[PDB]
Formats: sequence, C-alpha cells, structure tokens
Amino acid sequence: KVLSKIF
Amino acid sequence: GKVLSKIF
Amino acid sequence: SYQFWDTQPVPKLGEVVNTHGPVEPDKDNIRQEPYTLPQGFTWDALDLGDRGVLKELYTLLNENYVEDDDNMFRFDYSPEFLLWALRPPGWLPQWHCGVRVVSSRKLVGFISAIPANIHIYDTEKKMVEINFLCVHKKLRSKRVAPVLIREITRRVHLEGIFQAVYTAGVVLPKPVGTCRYWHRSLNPRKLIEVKFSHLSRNMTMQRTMKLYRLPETPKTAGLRPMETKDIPVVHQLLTRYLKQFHLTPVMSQEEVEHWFYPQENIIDTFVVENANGEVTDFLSFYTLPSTIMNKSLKAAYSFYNVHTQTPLLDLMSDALVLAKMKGFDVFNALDLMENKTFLEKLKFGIGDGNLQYYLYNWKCPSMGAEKVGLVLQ
Amino acid sequence: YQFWDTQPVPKLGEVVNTHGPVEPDKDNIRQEPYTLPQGFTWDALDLGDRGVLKELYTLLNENYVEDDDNMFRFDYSPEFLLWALRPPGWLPQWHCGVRVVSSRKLVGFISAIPANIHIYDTEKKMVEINFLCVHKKLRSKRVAPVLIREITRRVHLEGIFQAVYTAGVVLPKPVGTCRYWHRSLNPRKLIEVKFSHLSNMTMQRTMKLYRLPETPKTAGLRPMETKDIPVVHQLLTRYLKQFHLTPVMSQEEVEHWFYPQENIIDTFVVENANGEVTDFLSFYTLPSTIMNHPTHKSLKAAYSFYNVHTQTPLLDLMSDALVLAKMKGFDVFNALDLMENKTFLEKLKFGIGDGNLQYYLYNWKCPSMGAEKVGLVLQ
Ligand SMILES: CC(C)(COP(=O)(O)OP(=O)(O)OC[C@H]1O[C@@H](n2cnc3c(N)ncnc32)[C@H](O)[C@@H]1OP(=O)(O)O)[C@@H](O)C(=O)NCCC(=O)NCCS
Ligand SMILES: *C(=O)CCCCCCCCCCCCC
Repeated sequence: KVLSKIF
Repeated sequence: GKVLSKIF
Repeated sequence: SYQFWDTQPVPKLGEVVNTHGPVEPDKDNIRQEPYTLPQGFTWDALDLGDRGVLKELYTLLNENYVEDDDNMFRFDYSPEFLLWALRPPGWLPQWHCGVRVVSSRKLVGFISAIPANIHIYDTEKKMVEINFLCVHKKLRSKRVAPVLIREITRRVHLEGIFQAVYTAGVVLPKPVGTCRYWHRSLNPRKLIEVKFSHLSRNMTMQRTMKLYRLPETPKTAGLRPMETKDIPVVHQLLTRYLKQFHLTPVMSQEEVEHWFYPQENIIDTFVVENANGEVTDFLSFYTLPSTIMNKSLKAAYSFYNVHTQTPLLDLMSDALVLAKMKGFDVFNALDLMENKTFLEKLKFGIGDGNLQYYLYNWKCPSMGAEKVGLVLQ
Repeated sequence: YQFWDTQPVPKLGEVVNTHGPVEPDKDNIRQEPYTLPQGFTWDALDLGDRGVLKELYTLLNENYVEDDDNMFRFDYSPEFLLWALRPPGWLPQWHCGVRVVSSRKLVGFISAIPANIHIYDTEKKMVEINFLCVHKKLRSKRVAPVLIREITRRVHLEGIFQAVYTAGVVLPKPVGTCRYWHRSLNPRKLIEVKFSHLSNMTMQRTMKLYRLPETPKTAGLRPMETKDIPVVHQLLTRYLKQFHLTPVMSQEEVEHWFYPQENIIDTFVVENANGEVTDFLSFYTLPSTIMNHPTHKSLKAAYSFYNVHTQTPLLDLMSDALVLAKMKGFDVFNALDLMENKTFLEKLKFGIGDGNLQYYLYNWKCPSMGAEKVGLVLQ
C-alpha cells in the first residue's frame, strides 16, 4: 500500500 | 417445510 | 437412548437453561480429513449448476425425503425450488454434501448447510441453517445420518462458523421451541378424496365446500406483486417487524431480493402500496407440492408476513385468496410469530405434525411458539 | 476534509472513549449505482477471465502508488492480484472497475474483500478495501469518492457496515500509525537505483555490512505443507490475542493466506525433534517498477507477513527470514514496526523508511493504539 524507501 | 403434515 | 446426540454440544433433553452462550469454544484446529463412510461409499460435493447432478439430487429427494405420519405424501421439491433454497447469497458447493456409491456413483445420501446471520435473544451470530438431510431408504438404520452430520459440521468449522439452526419433526436434544402446523383448505373436494383431510362429521361435501368458499379477488387496497423497486422497503419492513421475536434472521438487502423477489412455482410476494405510494405491508408464501403415494397435492406455505397498517387478519385472508387463485389445494401456516391470532378465525385446521426448532452449540432459554420468528424451507 | 466530514468516521483530534459504530446499520440501501462523469460506466471485473485480469494488472502497473519522490511504482503481479482479490468469500461485484464507454478501456478500480476483524473486545464482519486506483489522466476530476461511495454501497447491500483499510496519507482518523523499515539484501542495486544511500562509509564496507549467512540457522525449518494448515492456524490465533486489531481467519483463510505459492507468498514452519511445529515465518512477494533508469527496471522486494514464535526466538526466526529472502533473489526485505517488529528491527540492521502507513476503520468509533498493538498486515 505505501511504497516507502530508505530515509 | 421439513414436517410433512396433514389435517389432524 | 441418544448415543449420537450425547456426544454433541447440545443441551440435554431434560436440563432447564438459565444461561446464554456457546456450549463449547470455537475450535482453533479442525480435522482436515473427511469422516469415514462405510465400506463402499464416498463423499461428494454437489455442484447444482450441473443439471445432471441437480436432477440426481431431485430424484434422490423425491424418492427418499420426508413423509407424513401415514406414509401417504412425500415432499416433491422441484429443481428450481432446490436452487432457490440451496444457493442463497454466500452458498458453498462444499456445503452441498452428498454421498455416492463408490462403484456406481449413484446418489444415496445428502445433507446441506447455508450461511445465515441469526439473531437469538441478545446475540447476533453467524450460523448455518441445516436442511435436506436425506439417506436412501435401502441405507437406513445404519449410522449414515450421524456421519453426514459430523461431516457437514466439520465442513462448517473449516469456514470458521460454530453455531447452527435447524428444524426437525422429531424430538431431539434440545428443542429451543416447539411449533405446530395448521392447514387451511382451499380445494376440499381433492383434499378429502386423497385423505389429506376427512369430512368432519355431522356435515356433507357440499356443506364442507361452502365452508371454505372464498372470494375471487382480495380485500386490501393497493395489493400488488412485489417489484424490484420494493426490495429496500420490504427489507426495511421485515427488519423492523422481526425485532419483536426472539429468534429471527438478519437479512441484507441481497438476501431479501433472493428470499422474497417473486419466482414462478417457488416464492410469491405481495406488497401493499397505499394512497400515498408508500409500501406498508407485505405477504409471502412459497410453493412445495407433496407426491401422493398410491397425483400431486399442491401446497402453499406461509413464509413472512409483515403488517404495519393493514390488519394481519386481512393480509392473511388475501393470502388465502391469492393461493386459491393460483391453483393451490391447501395453505399451510405454522403457529409461530403472530399466527395464533388468525389461524382459528381464518378457518385453518390443526395438523398432526410438530416442528421442533434446534440450535447447535448454543445454550439458551426455550421460547413459546409465538416468539419464534424463522421460517425454513 | 471536504469528503471525510461526510463519512461515518471520527474527526482528526476528537479523542474517543466509546467503542462502537458511528451510524446505524442500514435498513434500506440505494439500489442504483452512483453517477459517474459523463462517458464512463461501471464494470465488475471477472478476474477468472485472463484478459480482464491482465487489464487490471496493466492499470495498476501504470497508475498505482509511487514512492515519495516518484521513482518507483508497485508491480503487483496478476497471480499476486488473484491471491489478494479472490480469498475465501470474494464477490465479483467487489472488484469494482471504471471503464471508458467508447473503448471499454479500464481507468478506475477499487476492491473490497470480506474479513472477520477483532478490535479491542469486539469481533465484527468487516471488509478490507484496497487498490483504489484512478488513471493518471483522470486525477483530481473527483472520481475517487465516487469509487468510495460505490464500493461502500455494494458492501452495504451484502449487509456489512464496517471496514478496515490503510493509506500513506493522513486522513480522519487513524486508529494506528505504522512505519516501514527496509533491510537491504543487495545493497549494490538498491544504492545503484537510488532506493538507499551509502551511510562516506565505503560501499565495499557497506556491501559486507549487509552480507548474510549462506543458510538459515534454525533447526527443522522447512516450507509450509498441507499437513501444517491446522497447526499454523492454531499458532496464529493464539499468537494474535495480544494485539488489539487483528484478523480472525478460518482454517480455510489460513490455507489461502499462508500456503506457499511461488512468487506470491512464502511460509516456513519450524518442526522440532518431536515433530511438532512450534513457529513459522511468512513473507509475500511485491516488486516495484523503477522508472527512467535504463539498466535497472524492477526491484524485488519481500514484505514480511505474519511471524509467530512460541519456542524459536523472534530474532532468530526473522534472521532466518532474511536468509531465505536473500537466497531467493530479493533485493530488499521490508517490515512495518507493528506487533513486536520493533524488538528486532535495528539488531538485524534494517533502516527506517520515509513512508508511513495509517490504519483506518470505517464506521467504527474507538481509541487509537500504538503501532505495537496493531496485528493486521494488509496486502
Ligand atoms: C433422516 C434420516 C437420514 C435418518 O437416518 P437413519 O439411517 O434412519 O437413522 P440413523 O441410525 O442413520 O440415525 C440415527 C441418529 O440420527 C440422528 N437423527 C435421526 N433423525 C434425524 C433428523 N431428522 N435430523 C437430525 N438428526 C437425526 C439422531 O440423532 C440419531 O441419533 P440418536 O441415536 O441419538 O437418536 C433418514 O430417515 C431420512 O433420510 N429420512 C428422510 C428425510 C427425513 O426423514 N428427514 C428428517 C426426518 S425428522
Ligand atoms: C433436516 O434435514 C437436517 C438435519 C438437522 C441436523 C442436526 C444439526 C446439525 C448441525 C450441523 C452443523 C453444525 C455446524 C456448527
């Protein structure tokens, strides 16, 4: 659902 | 429905 | 004694109940294996979309399903009726549980379940309704019904449902309520001729016929067949009307389309649209003829009748007229909900058959027939 | 919010102390579908028809969720979509697509699937809402609420009045907020495509920081099999009772959700010396399309699903999860910070992500919970 990535 | 009834 | 039903989560025949709740907890692991059928039989899930299996199922029920007291009549459920009763919304082919002979594959057993939201006193719980338990006559008195029950119970458990509702003509442990069938004669000539009834004495056939004479068109203002546009208000009516009883179904609008929208030879619904254009009452009654052994009594069965402005008395009178007009020989209504207030007055007769209501895996107080609010096919 | 002040949800900031629904169950429900902008019609997609399934795959592949900086896009597979959209109890009306009348081109979709949900002390039949997608050409033309009102109506017709769904955006009112963390498996590729960045720290050093064992350490770890389904179900149910928002799955739903399917779901059980299964780990397969990178098209990502421990330590279980993903060719392993995942994220060298994940309930009033109390992983 959420395409997060490295912060 | 189940019970096959008739006139008593 | 009850060797099978003593192993089940049902209350005993004698115990008085003071509690509300399940008998046993929901199971977190369910047997994956089908139960054992005696040597020479296998399980089969019946796909009713196939007309061949549907007919096999019909031939099986027509030849081996419920008979009356004197083995004179037998239900003659038709293919289309069985499709209506066994394919309501949320039906599963796995819950159309038949037994076949391994060698010839002939259908010799059946049991079915369908999903149903049931409201009982203060609880709404997902349950199933169990109907059409049938074993071929050559296969009786040898423990196939218990195996059918355990296999359908297992298959219901696999879907996460742990309670059931069902009726029976026999006294089991433990009836949640006992109801009685009453009959209103529509065509007494045929009825007395085939021994469904008898001339009550000190009376003639001609006098008898004038007793059950009916008007040829209904009394109520604004009665008409239920139409698509009526599915919401019927649903509304039913939902509010059913809140007085202690054991009722909880239908979505879809289940109402399915259970009440009219179908030739299956279900008939009539709504009352008043001067203002608001539907205010409705009547329902389904078609189930019984084979006359040794050709076919046609019977209509009261289903759900909701009244908010028309008196129930008039509603049921018009029901009798509608059935009479459609070619039915007899009109059978149970004595549950508010039916006691019109059975005598509308000249119904009492039957010999009782109808016991049962819950599986649910402990609760029993109710009088007037609080039962559930009609099964 | 102009759309959500109309819906049966609590407001942002109103704190809640009751438990229950917002608006009553519907005694009568609209019979007619909501009105679409001129030139478009509703269509229920038959996913058994492979052409329709293909169509749905393309719509999502070209128009579904992108990352924060618009460099990556989900690439749900068709088979993944069938697993996610056809669980036990699915309805073809709940695969609600929107088409161009002229060409029958698909330009919208939203779905619902049935699910028993447990929240605090209540179990109620609900629906899960997923894959709300509007063709890029049709964005901000007010079509998404039309989709929402229509799916709500179709669920209402089947008698269900509560829902659960997630979103990357803050809406009124989250029942819980989770955070995505990402563990690198192929740091070379992730860094090459700008999914992550060298923490000055030499890449060669960075390459050996995320190196893993060639094989899993836990004893008797093996793929889930048919004979494991009852025991998996048992393990999951008992484990889920500590959280406040969980699914209640029948043994049938456990078969669907956990039985291994190549390139969709992977499950591994731990069978000990007595032959008793004592723990299991699971993760599903969802790659992302990487845009405008000539030599790097898609990143293979594993998403942790449901991991239960009764004798193996959770850390060791998740370690072996990392190992298995690695062996299978995943570039990255993603996990939220819910349930007990906070207890092992740093130690296995995951880094936190930039995206949040909000959980929402429709028409259900209850207090919000911390991420650790969330026990539901949606597709
Ligand atoms: C219903 C039917 C399958 C009974 O099977 P059977 O082979 O006669 O009898 P079995 O020995 O197989 O079954 C006996 C057990 O079944 C259970 N049973 C019997 N009739 C039943 C019914 N209608 N519903 C549910 N369970 C029933 C009883 O619990 C009994 O256990 P008990 O020893 O505790 O009483 C069979 O007579 C039949 O198909 N009848 C035609 C349709 C019909 O009669 N339906 C139900 C009648 S009330
Ligand atoms: C009349 O045809 C059918 C016989 C009634 C069956 C007895 C009750 C069995 C309940 C079975 C399913 C229970 C699921 C929890």
